[PDB]
Amino acid sequence: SSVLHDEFIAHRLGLIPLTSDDIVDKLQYSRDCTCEEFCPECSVEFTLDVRCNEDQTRHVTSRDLISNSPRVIPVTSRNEQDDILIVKLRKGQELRLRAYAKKGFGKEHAKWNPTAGVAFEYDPDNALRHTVYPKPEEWPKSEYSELDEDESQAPYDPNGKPERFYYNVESCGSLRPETIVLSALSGLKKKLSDLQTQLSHEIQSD
Amino acid sequence: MIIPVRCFTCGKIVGNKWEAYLGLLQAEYTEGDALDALGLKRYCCRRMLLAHVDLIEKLLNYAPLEK
Amino acid sequence: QPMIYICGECHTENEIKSRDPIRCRECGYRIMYKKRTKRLVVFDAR
Amino acid sequence: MGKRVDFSARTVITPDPNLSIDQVGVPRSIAANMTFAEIVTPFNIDRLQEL
Amino acid sequence: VIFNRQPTLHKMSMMGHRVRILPWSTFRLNLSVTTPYNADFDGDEMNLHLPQSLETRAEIQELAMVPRMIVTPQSNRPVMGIVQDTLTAVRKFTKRDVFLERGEVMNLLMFLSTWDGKVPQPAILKPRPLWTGKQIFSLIIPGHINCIRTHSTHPDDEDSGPYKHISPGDTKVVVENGELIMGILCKKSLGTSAGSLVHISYLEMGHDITRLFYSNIQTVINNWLLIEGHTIGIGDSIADSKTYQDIQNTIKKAKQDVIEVIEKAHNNELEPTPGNTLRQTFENQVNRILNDARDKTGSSAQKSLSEYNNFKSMVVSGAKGSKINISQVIAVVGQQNVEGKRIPFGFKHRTLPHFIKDDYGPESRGFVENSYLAGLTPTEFFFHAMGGREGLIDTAVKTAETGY
Amino acid sequence: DEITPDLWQEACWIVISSYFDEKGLVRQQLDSFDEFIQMSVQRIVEDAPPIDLQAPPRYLLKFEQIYLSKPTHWERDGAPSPMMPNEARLRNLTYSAPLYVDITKTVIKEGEEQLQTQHQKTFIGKIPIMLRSTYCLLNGLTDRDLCELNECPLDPGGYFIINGSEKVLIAQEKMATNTVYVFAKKDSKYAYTGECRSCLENSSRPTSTIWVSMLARGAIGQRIVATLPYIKQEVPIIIVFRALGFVSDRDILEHIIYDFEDPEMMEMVKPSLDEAFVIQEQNVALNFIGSRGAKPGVTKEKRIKYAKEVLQKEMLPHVGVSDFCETKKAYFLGYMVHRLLLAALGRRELDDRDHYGNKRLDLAGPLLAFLFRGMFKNLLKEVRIYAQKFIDRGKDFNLELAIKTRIISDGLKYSLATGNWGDQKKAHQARAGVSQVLNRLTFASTLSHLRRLNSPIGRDGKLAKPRQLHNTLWGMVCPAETPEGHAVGLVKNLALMAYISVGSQPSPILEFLEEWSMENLEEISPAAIADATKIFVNGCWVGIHKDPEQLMNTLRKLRRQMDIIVSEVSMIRDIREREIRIYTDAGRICRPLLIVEKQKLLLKKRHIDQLKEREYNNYSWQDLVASGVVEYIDTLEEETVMLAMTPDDLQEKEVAYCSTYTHCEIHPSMILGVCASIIPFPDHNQSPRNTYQSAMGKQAMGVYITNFHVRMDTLAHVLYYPQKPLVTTRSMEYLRFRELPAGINSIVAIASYTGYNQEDSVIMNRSAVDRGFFRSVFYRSYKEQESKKGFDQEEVFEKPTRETCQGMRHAIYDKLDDDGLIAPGVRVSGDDVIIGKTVTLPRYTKRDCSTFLRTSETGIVDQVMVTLNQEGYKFCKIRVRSVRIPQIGDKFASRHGQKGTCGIQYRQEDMPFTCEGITPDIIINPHAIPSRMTIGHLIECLQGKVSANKGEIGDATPFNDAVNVQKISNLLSDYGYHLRGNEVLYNGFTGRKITSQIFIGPTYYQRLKHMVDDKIHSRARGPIQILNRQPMEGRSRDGGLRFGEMERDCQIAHGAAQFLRERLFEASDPYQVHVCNLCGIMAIANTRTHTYECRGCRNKTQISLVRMPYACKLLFQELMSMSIAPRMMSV
Amino acid sequence: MNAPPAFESFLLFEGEKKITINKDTKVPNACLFTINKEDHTLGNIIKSQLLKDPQVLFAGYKVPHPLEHKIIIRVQTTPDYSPQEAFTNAITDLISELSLLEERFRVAIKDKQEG
RNA sequence: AUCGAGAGGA
Ligand SMILES: [Mg+2]
Ligand SMILES: [Zn+2]
Ligand SMILES: [Zn+2]
Ligand SMILES: [Zn+2]
Ligand SMILES: [Zn+2]
Repeated sequence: SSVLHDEFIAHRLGLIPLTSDDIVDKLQYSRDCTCEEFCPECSVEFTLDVRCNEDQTRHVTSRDLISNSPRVIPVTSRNEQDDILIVKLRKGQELRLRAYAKKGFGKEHAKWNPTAGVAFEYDPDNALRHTVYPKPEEWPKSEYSELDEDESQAPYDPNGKPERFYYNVESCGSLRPETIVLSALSGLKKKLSDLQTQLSHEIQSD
Repeated sequence: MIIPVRCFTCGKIVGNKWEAYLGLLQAEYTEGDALDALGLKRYCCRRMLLAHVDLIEKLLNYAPLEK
Repeated sequence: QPMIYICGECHTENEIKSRDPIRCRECGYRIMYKKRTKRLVVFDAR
Repeated sequence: MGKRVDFSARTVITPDPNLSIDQVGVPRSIAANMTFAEIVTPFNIDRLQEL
Repeated sequence: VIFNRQPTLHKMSMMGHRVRILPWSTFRLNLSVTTPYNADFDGDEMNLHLPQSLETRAEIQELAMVPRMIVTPQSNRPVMGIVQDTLTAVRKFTKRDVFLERGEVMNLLMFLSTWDGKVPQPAILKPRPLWTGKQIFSLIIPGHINCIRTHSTHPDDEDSGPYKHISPGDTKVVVENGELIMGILCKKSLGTSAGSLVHISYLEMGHDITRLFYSNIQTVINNWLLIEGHTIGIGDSIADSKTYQDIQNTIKKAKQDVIEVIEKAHNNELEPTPGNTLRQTFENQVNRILNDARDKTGSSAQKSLSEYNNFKSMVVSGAKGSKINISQVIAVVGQQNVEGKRIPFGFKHRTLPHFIKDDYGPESRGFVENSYLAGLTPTEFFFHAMGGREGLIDTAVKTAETGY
Repeated sequence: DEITPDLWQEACWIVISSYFDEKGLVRQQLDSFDEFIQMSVQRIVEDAPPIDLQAPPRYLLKFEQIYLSKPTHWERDGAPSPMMPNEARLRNLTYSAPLYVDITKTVIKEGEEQLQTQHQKTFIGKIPIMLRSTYCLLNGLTDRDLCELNECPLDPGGYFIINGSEKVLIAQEKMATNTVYVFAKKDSKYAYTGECRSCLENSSRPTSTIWVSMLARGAIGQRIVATLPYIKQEVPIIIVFRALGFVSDRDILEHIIYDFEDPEMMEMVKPSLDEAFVIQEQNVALNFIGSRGAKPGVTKEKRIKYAKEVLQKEMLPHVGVSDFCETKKAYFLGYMVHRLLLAALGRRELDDRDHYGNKRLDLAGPLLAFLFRGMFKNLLKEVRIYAQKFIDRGKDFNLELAIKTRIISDGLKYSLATGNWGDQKKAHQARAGVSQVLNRLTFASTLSHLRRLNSPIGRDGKLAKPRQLHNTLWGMVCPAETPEGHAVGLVKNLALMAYISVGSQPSPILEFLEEWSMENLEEISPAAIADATKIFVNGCWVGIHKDPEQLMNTLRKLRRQMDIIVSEVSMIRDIREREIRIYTDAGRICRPLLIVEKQKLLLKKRHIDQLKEREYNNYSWQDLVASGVVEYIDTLEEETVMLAMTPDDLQEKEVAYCSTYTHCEIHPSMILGVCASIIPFPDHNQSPRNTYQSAMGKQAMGVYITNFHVRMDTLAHVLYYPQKPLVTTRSMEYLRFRELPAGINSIVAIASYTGYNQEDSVIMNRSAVDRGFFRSVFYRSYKEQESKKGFDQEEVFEKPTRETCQGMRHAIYDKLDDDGLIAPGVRVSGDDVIIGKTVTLPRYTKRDCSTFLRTSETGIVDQVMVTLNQEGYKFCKIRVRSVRIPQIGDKFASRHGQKGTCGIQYRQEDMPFTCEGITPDIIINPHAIPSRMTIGHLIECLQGKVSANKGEIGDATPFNDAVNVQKISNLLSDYGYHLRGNEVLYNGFTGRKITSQIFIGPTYYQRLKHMVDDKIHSRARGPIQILNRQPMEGRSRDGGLRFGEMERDCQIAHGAAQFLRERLFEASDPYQVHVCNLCGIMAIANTRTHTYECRGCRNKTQISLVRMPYACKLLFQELMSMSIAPRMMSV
Repeated sequence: MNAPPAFESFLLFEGEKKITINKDTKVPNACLFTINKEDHTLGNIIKSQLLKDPQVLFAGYKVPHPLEHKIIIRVQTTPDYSPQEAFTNAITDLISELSLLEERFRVAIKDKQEG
């Protein structure tokens, strides 16, 4: 009975981050699960049931998303930062729903993206000249720069290659940032391993 | 109508910051200092909080369909 | 079978059969709304 | 002199650097609506039966 | 299929295309084939007609296919050429100081359909292997065509003095045996004019080879522009303090000149020229002064531009814009005209209630002495809106008469 | 005391805010309607003549008073209840109030047997009510009260609800009346023509135009003629003067030439005298007028009577229509001749047709008054016939049954419902385009539609002069907002502080002029008019004066003190020609301005102080006007005003420009309208770009109104996450764009990235779109009603069945309920059924007439409403909800004319990123900037970067010297960014830096109504039209695309004859006919029995089959209908 | 209406091969690897690792259409070597590099949390 | 469904 239609609430629930640290590796994709639509091996059940009976506006927040799995809960609800606001309700308005959370990654939808920004940089002093500043004096210095203030950019390195890449991986909350990096390395390595397996089948089949 | 959950650009959660942002503004913070207190350092998330219009508060001035 | 409607003004749940003038029994208001179905509609939160 | 015709479609145009100059990128719904009457022969009997 | 856009003005507004089924719900077009249709992607819609017989299909395939439509009989030149990003980028790519590394070169060669698989010997072997942009466009260029053109910035006094065949500015395009021996490619070399590379490709090589030439230029150049990048911002609209002072001095001198002409006319010290009344002669003198001011300020802005300026990049390549646009963005917007004359006295002997009566000065009658970056004053804003309304009316009223 | 420059930008905007707290944006509509109801209806009722009817007994039936109650609604039981506008919208009612008139019928037969019977409150009609007017139930309600009634507090009102449809009256331009305008047509028999559209103060007849022309040179000299109304032949002016009682030539030239020392005027009038010497007395001149007329009476007596009546009623009604006014009419016609001679002698300029001082805006009030005059006249006529047919029998009659109230009610309702402005019978003489459906797509579109003006020159006209932006539109009409299609310059929009005058009576002004030293026109001698100054009031020359300067000082003092002269009265002193023209009539567009003392504003700092505490001490705009600090100046009085653009102009300068200013702009940005006031930095764009944005702000998605949950609109788009712009102008505070914005601040990068944004296209971030970026919801309402019109056939909502219904499609009806209506929350795909309606037959005894979804929509039912319509059968509205996620082909626009469709969407890892991992929401092509010169886009992007990094809202008000690009760049360099808004970006695919540093930052983008899914269409052998068996027209009809004449010509040039035949014969309307080989006329074929015969030739063997288009067969048959014999000869 | 499901970028259709090897006939000892349901993420690393092999004469990749979800990697090697062998070794080297990077990131995290 | 009108798009 809230003022936001159903797809608004659904979209809004999809974007709430859920703690995924140790559970995401264990759960299966519903593609791979041998069950029906759902099961505890490939999904997590959430329930939300709020009714504004009192005169002040009721803030239906992520704290009202009750899970069957204690490990997978809304990040803000984890034991400061306030809870994500799902909808504001007026006296007499009511929201009752039943969600299921799945395993996915950011290629399918940004809600499965664990990062709240990935700062990536290399060659802070423009030594490789991969950028060409028309007026190098006008540009601020990188936080990773090692140059005296009179010097705007490093002397050009003809024999140089990009090395020393700087990262700042900010987490949306679902995974720890170091878990994001470790899971990224493992996922890239398994992509390459699967590619090599299929490569071997194609080579031997010829 | 309501504060978005994530920042459209980076995907940082801003849904839990609207109420805190308003509370800081009535605490006589400037909008910039308030956005700094909430940890919105990229101008995309500052855009999200600073340009938000809480229309849901006006939609809650109408009685619902059922009592 | 009942087709209970809600009043646009008094928000009263009242049953009205076919071939009946559309009138709320509590306040006589002439605009009524159907209630949300019981069927199961699914949303991908995307 | 001018008239309405069948087997026509219309939609917004969009850039595509990855088409050749003589190509047009068509939606699958326009192409699923529009049809071409292909004559059956022993050369195409199997393919047309598949379709 | 026949692909059509309205208004169907000439035979190139309905051309044959081969269908490529793709995910979303729009008609996806190549970017060279947009100029024949007069089509841009600001909500334009186009009509697809599917021939329903082998005879009509053969007809369209042998008569109306786009490669057969590259050269128009209207003006014996190409009707489609290289266009915005590909033209700015090919201009930047064929500059003399574009050096590609081995991995970049292989990346670009992945996007050549007509590539024999042989990596060319780099133009620079030591201290580090480097290919040039001309060396890769030579691979894009088909057959063994031969072509001489001149880049738009080619100085006119260079073909006389020395260095005629070794151009300091890398102008004077020369393609020999299908290799870009020298020169910066631009609108003059890849556009829709007569004798360009696309025209000579169509005349010497067939329409199929020319189709592949268009496609290969676009793919290779767009994938290189992913490295180079092209942009535009406030920094391209800005000029140095010296340029601003020169422009303001020019405008001040021009306004004093107009004041002098006004004082002469007021004192009857102005005599009419043959073929005009005194009012028309005064108007001619004032308009000449202000046009001279606009041109001088525009030249000042143009010379102030650096080689990194993106306005200058797009104007030089011919992709978009003109030197007058740069002058209006940097130097001065200039005189606003209604029906070919200065702003009329719509009030009683006034253009606006903010002026005195009988004020034939430049600002009173609609001279915008500001640039678009500087911003127009309210009266300049209204006069500019009047001048722009004239263009909107012309565009909306000429169509019926021209179509009839 | 004085407001210093450092405070000025606050003071002026404080003043502006006070204006919008007092007036609003739709004040002209409300004031027009209020004047129409308070005054115009009563004047129209009283100005009608009493209808005296007698066989004997007689009855007069005088109407004396009107009463307009509040809007009410009568049910079938007849109980009157107060009807709320939302109930009218939902139930398809008409938000109208009943008009009752007091009638007085006195019986007079003989012998002083008189007795009066008064019928108090006789229900004379129903008048639709403009919302938020004084007579609206939403009048004076608080925002809480409006929300209690399911109304938006931000809704401006200013429109009517007719049959549930919100209709807005467009102000109509017209040439002002009672004013002499001397023009010169290049191609005509006349050299100069002085016209005067004359109309009496309280309108009762159309405008009677009188022309006074001069015949073009080539008998001896130039002759002056006068084209009087109701006379089809030119008449010499001297004849007209003699017909008015001025026979002596001296008297006529006393009335025409006021300075006898001027022989030029004399010799130029002499030909007219020489042409009229045989006629020398009043009766003969009247006979001449009657003879030249189109009804020449055989007897001179009735000729003279007709000429008398014409010269007393139709000639110059504004001068006076009573008798003994011939002196005033003679003076005025002499003034017309004087003006014509001044134009012909070059002493006066020809009048400009385009000058808005010469124009009037016909608003809702004066337009409804035109309707009401016509309709009340028709009603009184019908009453006359009804009462006559009864008194002819010599018996009393009931006026309640004589008054058929449907005339006024149905007339006003029809005219506002259709827009055809006039009687329903004269549906072709009526002028359409008035009263359009209110645009509810976004709040800006609604405001602009409510502030819309119309120049009825005709779109077909290709003369650019009326389309040109005249100089006099300054401050009155937006220079930018205008449609760019076929109505460039004709459809206009009010500037923000523009106020259309509502009208006023000249009686107090005339009375004061009498008490003052003015001399009436009948009391003077003409010899005094030479040096004296004429005084016109609403076009009527009322007298003369001796010191016009101190008269103007007195009148300006009176108007600035809110004395007898009201604020909207215009008072123009033309000095070179000694007229003083005072105007009180309606339709005069004017604007407020700050009065200026010697060289100082009268707006001191105390006024700003009292305006700052506007909410405590109730010091409002009206107190500012009453203080003599602000003045409304109309277009015609601006000609006599010397404006200061800013108080900086009032400073003493090294060379003084004026030093004698009289007024000052409150702020120059008020020259813009509603949609142009949203453009940031519009003075840094090319003006066509500002016009295109002013058009495209109206298709932008947002929240068109707060109470959208209860409205059953046919089409509605609501944006999920509207944002206020980071870079805004100070005018949007009054447009309420901050409370109902129509866009999102997007991190836009102007770059060439992959080539998918070329030629006016954009690359959007798929990840941002996944997060709700520019997502919208599309609400579509379907209406249906079950009609019990008669026992022959009745419709009914009920779940159809396969065994009883006949025209039942194969689509499943399971989603419907037993009531026949789908339930909310049910997901419905294309071609699905939402209402099951069945109609009883004369597959038996009932046929299926169900309502399907508009094909290819795929929404969810948002809600279902059931009620009863006006007549009272069951009536259903179903709102279906479809979430529109932006995709390739959807149109987006910035506020600078920069429109484009989404070329492609890349995920966040595929988009280019800054060192701090910010990816652009949108990437637009740099080639869209240079030709367009939308530098406001770049300045807005840079200002928005500063605003987002600083935590403020950028000030992009047009003309602001405290904000330039260098300041913004210096501010941006303080937040660790390149001062010009560039950043090093990295390629998302490879991670390498892009060599060219990209220009990136927040810019306010808009999602426009034009989504590709509402435009994509295809056909392959669908339905065909009935008349010509060709494909239908439209997506909705599953129609085919038109292969037009130009396509035929293109394919002829191609030489593609078989493709041309396929398109124009085989893919459109293939057909076969049988032709007689002898007469070539279509024969009769019977293919079942194989008997072919031509009845004409009486043969049945020489028939031939011909394959021709059906349209060609239809053409040949329509030619045979015309007795033409198109014989298709096959040999 | 025409929106492909988002999983079609990652998931293989039934009967569709993850990788297909086609001999390039223009030059000797060259192959085209058409890899389905991958994008620049694997293409760029495989190409750049192949460029580190001195026996690789050409190594390039392209996404022929962004709306389509395949990549093509062209590899040419010296005659004594093979493009299939080069591609295999490139994947092996990338896997070993990522394993080492993962172990070293684990060690760095342990050091950072401990001290 | 037709017709007309209006509003829009390129
Ligand atoms: Mg277009
Ligand atoms: Zn499962
Ligand atoms: Zn962010
Ligand atoms: Zn009720
Ligand atoms: Zn015959």
